[PDB]
Amino acid sequence: FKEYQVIGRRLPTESVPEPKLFRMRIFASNEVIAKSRYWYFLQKLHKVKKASGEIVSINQINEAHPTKVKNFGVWVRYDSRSGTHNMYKEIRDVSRVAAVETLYQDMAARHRARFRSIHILKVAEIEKTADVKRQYVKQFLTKDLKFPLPHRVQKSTKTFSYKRPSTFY
Amino acid sequence: SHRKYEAPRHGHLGFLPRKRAASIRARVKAFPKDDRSKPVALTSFLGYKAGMTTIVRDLDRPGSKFHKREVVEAVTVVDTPPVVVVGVVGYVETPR
Amino acid sequence: STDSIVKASNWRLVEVGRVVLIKKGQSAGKLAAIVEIIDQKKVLIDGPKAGVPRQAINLGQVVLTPLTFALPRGARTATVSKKWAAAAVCEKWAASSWAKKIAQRERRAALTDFERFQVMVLRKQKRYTVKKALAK
Amino acid sequence: MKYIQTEQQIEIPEGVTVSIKSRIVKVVGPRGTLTKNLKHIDVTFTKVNNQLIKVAVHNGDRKHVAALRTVKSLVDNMITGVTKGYKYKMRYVYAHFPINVNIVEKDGAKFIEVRNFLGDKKIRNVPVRDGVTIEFSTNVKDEIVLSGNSVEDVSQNAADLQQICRVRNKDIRKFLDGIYVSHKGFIVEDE
Amino acid sequence: VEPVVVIDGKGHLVGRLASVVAKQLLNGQKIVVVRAEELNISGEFFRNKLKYHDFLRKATAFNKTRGPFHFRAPSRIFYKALRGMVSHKTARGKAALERLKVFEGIPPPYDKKKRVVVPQALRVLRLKPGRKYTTLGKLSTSVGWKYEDVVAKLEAKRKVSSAEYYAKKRAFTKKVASANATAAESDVAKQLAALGY
Amino acid sequence: AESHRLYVKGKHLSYQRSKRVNNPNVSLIKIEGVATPQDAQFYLGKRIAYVYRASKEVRGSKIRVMWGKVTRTHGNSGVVRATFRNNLPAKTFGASVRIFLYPSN
RNA sequence: UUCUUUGCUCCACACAAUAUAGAUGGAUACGAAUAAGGCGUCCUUGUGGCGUCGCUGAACCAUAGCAGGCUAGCAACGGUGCACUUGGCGGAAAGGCCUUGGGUGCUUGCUGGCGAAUUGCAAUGUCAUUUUGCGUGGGGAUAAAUCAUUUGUAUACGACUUAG
RNA sequence: AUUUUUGGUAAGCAGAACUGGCGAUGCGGGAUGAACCGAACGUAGAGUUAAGGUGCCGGAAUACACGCUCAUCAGACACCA
RNA sequence: UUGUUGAAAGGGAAGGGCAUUUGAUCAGACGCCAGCAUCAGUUUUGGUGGCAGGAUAAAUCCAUAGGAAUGUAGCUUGCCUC
Repeated sequence: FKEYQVIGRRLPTESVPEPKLFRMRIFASNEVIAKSRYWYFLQKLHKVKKASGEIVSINQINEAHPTKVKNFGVWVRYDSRSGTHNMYKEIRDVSRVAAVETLYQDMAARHRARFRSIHILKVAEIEKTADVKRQYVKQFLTKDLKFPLPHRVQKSTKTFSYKRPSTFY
Repeated sequence: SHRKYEAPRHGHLGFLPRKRAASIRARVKAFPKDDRSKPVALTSFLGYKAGMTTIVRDLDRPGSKFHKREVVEAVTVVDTPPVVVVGVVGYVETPR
Repeated sequence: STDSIVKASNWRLVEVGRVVLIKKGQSAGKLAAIVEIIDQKKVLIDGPKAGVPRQAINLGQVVLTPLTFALPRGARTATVSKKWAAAAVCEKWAASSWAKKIAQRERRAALTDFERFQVMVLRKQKRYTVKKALAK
Repeated sequence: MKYIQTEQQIEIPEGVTVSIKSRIVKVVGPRGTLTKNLKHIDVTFTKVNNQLIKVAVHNGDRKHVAALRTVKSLVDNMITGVTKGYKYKMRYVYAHFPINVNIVEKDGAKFIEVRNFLGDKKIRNVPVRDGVTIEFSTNVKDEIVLSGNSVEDVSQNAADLQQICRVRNKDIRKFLDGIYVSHKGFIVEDE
Repeated sequence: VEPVVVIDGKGHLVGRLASVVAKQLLNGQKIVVVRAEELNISGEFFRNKLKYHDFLRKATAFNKTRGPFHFRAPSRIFYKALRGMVSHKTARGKAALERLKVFEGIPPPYDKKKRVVVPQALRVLRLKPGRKYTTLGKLSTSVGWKYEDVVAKLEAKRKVSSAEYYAKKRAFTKKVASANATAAESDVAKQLAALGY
Repeated sequence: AESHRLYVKGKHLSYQRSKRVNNPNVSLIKIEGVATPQDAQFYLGKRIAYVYRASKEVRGSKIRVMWGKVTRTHGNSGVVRATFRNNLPAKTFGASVRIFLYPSN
C-alpha cells in the first residue's frame, strides 16, 4: 500500500472562478487507484464526478519518522452482510501505511470485510499512553518488556534429517 | 417395498462357506488359556466315535421338578485307545 | 531435602538489547540489536556497525542470540552504535562456537582444488598419529 | 487477545518439597509423597524463593490461561494433600431399609460391601483405592469417613460409593435413599 | 542419496509422511518405514476411530469378500494412506510400491541400521502445541489388530540390547575425541585449522 | 581411488506434461544436490547421457547410450528440462542419468 | 530315484548364454522428551550440581598411485584387505554382529628411481548385480507320486477317506 | 446462459425481449459433463500466457505475510449438485 | 472359418493415438553421426556502468528550540546485611 495526497478542484466554468480545491488522504497501492478512490469519496460528499472535475495534484506522502514505534488509533466503516457498522481498531506499527494494511488484513480476517466493503474514516497516531483503549496494544506498553518464543520450528531444505530435530530456543 | 410379514432369516451367517472341511481330522483352532502354576498335562485328546446308547441316572437339581428322580439321557461313546507321543513342536510369538 | 527443585526452562528473551542474527533477507547473516518489539511477531532492529538499516522486520527472518547488552528502548542509530561498541558485541560473537561453524562453512566453500588435495594429505598425516595413539 | 504472558503464584508450606522436571510434580510432606504428571497442558514452572513457585503460559489464550489456573489448583491440592490431607464424611440416608455397609477383604484387596440397600439381595462391592482409608465413625450413627492424601483418590472413592446405591425405576424424590457426601474437608483439627 | 533409506515412523503424521514417501518411491529411492505403530494423526482418538468405523461399514453388499479390505495393522494403515497417493493400478505405480517396505517395530536387518526422520512430517515440528493427536498403536488395535504387546515385548528387548550397544559406542567415542583433542597443537592440526578442517 | 566420478547423478522424474497430457520430447531431470533455478543455471547446456545394458553386443559392447543436453530450468525447486537426441522411453522414470561437466565454464 | 556307465546333488574353475524399475566412495544402529534435552565432568546417586553444544548431514568417515604398473629405502608397531583359528552373541524376517591369536598381501606417514604417448580434440568407452546349462574334478545320498485295482467315515464328475 | 420478463407453489415447467453460445466445435480448465470459464483449430520447432492451479496422485513453492476455526456430522472454489 | 509349425504378448475384455526402449527386419553404396569456433534470426537467465525525478525522497546524521514519560543519574522517606 501507499498513502497519497489527492487535491481535485472541480471544472472551472466562468461565472464560477476558483472552485474550492478539495484535498484527501487516500490509501491506495498506486496513483490510478488513489485518483479513482478520490472521486469515489467526493461523489459521496459533493455533486461532482470525474467528468465535472479534475485532479490538480497527486503526491505520495511518506512517514514523518518511519522508524518510531506508533500506536495508530484507526476509525473505520465497513459494509457487513446484514448492514453497515462504524468500528474503532488500534494497530501498533512503524508507518501509517503498514498500520493500515494490517487493519485491512485484520478486518478481512475477523469480519470477512473485503477492500470494496471498507472505508478508512481516520488513521490518527495516539500521542500520550493512558489513551490506549484496547488490551491487545496495552500488553506491549509495559515497562522493561521481555518474552520467550517456545517451540522454535527450524525448517530443512532437504527431505531427510538424521538427528531427531529439537524445538529449543 | 418391504417383506409385508417380516420373519427371521433361514441359516446362521457364521458357519460359511458351507464347503467340505479340507481335512478329515477336526482341527482344534483354540486351546485353553495356558495356566503356568499347576502341573504339566495334555489339554485336548484324539479319539474315535463308536456310537450312541441310552443311560438312566438320578438327578441332583434342587428347584427342578425331577429332583431325586430317574431320568433317561442319550449318550455317545468315543474309543480312546492310549495315544502315542512321537514329537514336540516349539512356537515363537511374532508380529505375524 | 529441602532445596525443592525446578528444572527450570532457560530461554532467549525477546527484549531491548537482544542481538539477533538475520537469516533470510538482503542482510542474511549479519548481527543487529532489537531496540523495540512491536507485537509478539514483529520487532525493530538496527545493526549500525554490521551495516543493516534500522527496519521493522518479521520474526521468521531473525534468530535470537545468547548475547545481550543494556540498550535503552527505541534508541537511535548513533546511541545503538556507541552502546554496541562499548559492550563489544562483535568480539563476543566472533568468539562463539556458532560464528566459528558459519566461518567453517564459508571457508570450506571458498576452498580451492589444490587446497582440497592439501587438506586431504594433511588429514591422513594427522590420521597416522591419532591411530598410533588409539592403538596404545 | 493471545495474552503475551500470564503466571500464577503457588505457595509452598513450611516442611514440604516440590520436585518438578519436564512436567512431573512430585510433592513430599508430613503425610507422605504425591506424584502427578501434567504433560498434557504445556506450561512452565519456575522456583523463585523455594517457598513460591511461579507457573506461567507464554502467548496464552481463553482456553490456554484457563488451564494455567487449573494447574495452580491441582498443584495446591497436592500440597494440601501432603500438608493437611483430605477427609470426606458421607451419611447413610435410609427411609425404611437400613443400609448394611462394612469393609471386607477378598484376596487382600479392601472392598466396601453394601447389603440391604432398599432390601436388595445384591452385595455391592466398592473397591477402596490405595492411599484412601475407610472409618465407620462412631459418635454419628450411619456415617463413613474416607481420608488420605490425594483429593482425586478420596473424592472418586466417595463418588463411586454414592453412585452404586442409586435407586432404579422409582421416583428418586420420594425414594431419597443412598450414601451421600455430607462434608468435604481436611484431617487436621484446630479448624 | 543412500541406496536404501530407513525411516523411524515414530512421532510422524500419517498423511504428511505418506506424501513424502510416495514422491521418493516414484522418483525411484528405495525406502523402508519401521516403528509404523507409533505413527500419529491430527485430532483426538475418537475422531479417527469414527473415521475408521465409517471406512469399515464400506463393503461390497453382494459379496463382502471382494469389497474394500479393511487392513487393521499400523504398517498396513500407512500402506493404505500411501497407496492412495500413488497410481497403484499402473506398472510405474506397482514398481514404485515395490521399492517400499513397512514394519510394526524395527525387525532384523534394520535393527542395526541408521534411522532417518522427515522434518516436514514430524508431529512435534508441525502440530500446534495444545492440539490433540492419535497414536496408530492404540487406534489399530481398537479396530482389530491383535499384536499390540507382542511388538511392545520385541521392541523392549531390541531397545535393551541397543542401549547396551550405544553405551559401548559412546564409552569408545570418549577415547576417540580425547586422542583427537591431544592431536591439536601439532604442525598438521594448525595447518588444518588454517584450511578450515 | 574408490571414486571415478566425472558426472553428477541425474534422475528422470517425468516428461513435460499437463495435469493429464504429456510431452515426451522434453524430459524432466532432477540433479543431485541442486535446490533453486539459480543453483541449476550452472548445469544449463550440459550434456546428459542415459547409459543402459542390453543383452546383444551391437558394435563392441552390450552397453548403449542415449545422448541429450540440458535446455533450461524447471519449477521453483531446481529441476531442469532435458532434450535427448532420441526421446527417453518412459520405463526409465526413476532411472539415473549422468550430467557430464561438458561445455565447461 | 539310475547302475545300460551316462542321473541327482554340494563345492571350485572355465565356458556359451541371460537379463537388469536401473551400484558408479560408505544404508554412518541409543532410547525418551520437544514449555526440552545431548555430551563431558563432579559425588549427599538424584526428577542432582558445574560446564559445554545446537540455530541442520554444507556433517562425519573414506578421500593420491596403469580404473591404480615395477622397483630402492627412512620412519612406525600402526592401519587395512584375502584365507584360517578363538571364544561368544543374536529367533521378529535371528542367515548377521562381534571377538581372539596367527599367517600372508598392500600402505599415500615420509624421501627416492624408472613406466605410461598414437584411445590422435569428446564419443558409457565397457570393470556392477542376478537367472544360468555347460564341460571339467572332488565330496555326498541312493525315493516317491499318479493312473489301474480296492474301500465308503466320502461321492453329480473330479475330489476326499481307506486297502494292497 | 447473464440481464429484463409473463403464467405457475414450483419445475431439468410453459411462453416472450436483447445479446452471446450449442446445434454444426475440436483444444486448455471446472474430476466427470452439448451450453459454464479461457480460447476457436493447416503441418512442426522454439518462446510466452489464458482460464485453472503448484502436499501426493499431478507438470508447478509441504512459498512468504497478517488473522480466524478444533467440529463424538468440521471445512474445502463460481454455473453445480 | 479352421489345422499344424514358427514367432510374440497376456492379474475382470481386446483393438486404437503421440513418444521412445527392446527384438526381428529392410531400402538409401554412396553418404551417416557428431564436437568446436565465429556469426544471423528468435528468446530465457544473470552480472555490472551512466543518468532522470519525488517534500530536488522521507529517513539516518549534525546543529538547534521545547517538552514529556513506561522518569536516567542523583535527591528524599520507609524496611536495614550499610
